[PDB]
Amino acid sequence: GPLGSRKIAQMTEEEQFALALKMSEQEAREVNSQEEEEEELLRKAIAESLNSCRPSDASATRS
Repeated sequence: GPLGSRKIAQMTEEEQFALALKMSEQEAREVNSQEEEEEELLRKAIAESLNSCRPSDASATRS
């Protein structure tokens, strides 16, 4: 193969089962932590939104 690498030998029955378990673990680890953080930010965003009150100046003059 490439770089003269040796081809991969056939996998045993036990190895195949091991791969199945490994794939399952990878699927769980594929979970993005940002999802949990995003949810927390959303909850905080709501409170900030209520405290984001910023009425336009009556004079129309910028601070």
